[PDB]
Amino acid sequence: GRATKSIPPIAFPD
Amino acid sequence: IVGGYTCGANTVPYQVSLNSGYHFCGGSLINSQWVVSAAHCYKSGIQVRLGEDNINVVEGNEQFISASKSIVHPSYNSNTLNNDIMLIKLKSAASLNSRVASISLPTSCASAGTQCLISGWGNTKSSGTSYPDVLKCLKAPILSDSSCKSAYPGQITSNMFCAGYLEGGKDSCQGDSGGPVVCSGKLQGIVSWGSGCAQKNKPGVYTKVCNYVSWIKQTIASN
Ligand SMILES: [Ca+2]
Repeated sequence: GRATKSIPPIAFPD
Repeated sequence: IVGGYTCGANTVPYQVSLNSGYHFCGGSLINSQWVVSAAHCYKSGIQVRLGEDNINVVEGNEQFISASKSIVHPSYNSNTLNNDIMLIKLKSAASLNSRVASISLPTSCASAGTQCLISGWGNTKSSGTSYPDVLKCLKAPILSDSSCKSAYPGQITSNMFCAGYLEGGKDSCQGDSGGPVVCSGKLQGIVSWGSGCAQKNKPGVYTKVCNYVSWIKQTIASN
């Protein structure tokens, strides 16, 4: 569910 | 930035935009030749844009300088986001003036409840997307370690802190990564990650710059 705040975002399963 | 306000041109003179044919991350100018950003913002071909307000119009006061070195922390973990910090060396030194200025590194970590200024050109909506032309700002407090770990169990390392709000509506968002969290005139944080943006009980998570001051100084001195 975590995601970074970049363009584009990098997301994770959590 | 969701739930923020228009800063005003050049009121945050250490804020930079990292550009690759589009704005993709922020950063903070720490001396005339070096920028701090997030490790997850690393790519080839970075142009650092200083002195910006409207990122889509040449208004005056801009300096565009290529990155000559991009130094990701050697222990950056791309899954946990521990050590999410990068140093960028500029190909030429920036011209420092009232509109382009460095921000001081901290001498100590900041306490919970300290008010900070978070800024960037990221998305201004918590659902959907709207990308601003001009720089946005948010005043936000540092949260306690116990509340941060309660919000994000098993995910907060000693090199991270939370700041913002638990009621929703105010946060950093996509496009703000790498940019500054400044508290009492010191760069205490780097925009890093969160569960969504501006969601209830999910505050923003930031790299804890005070833990890296020695590393930053040693790396700059040797490069
Ligand atoms: Ca501009």
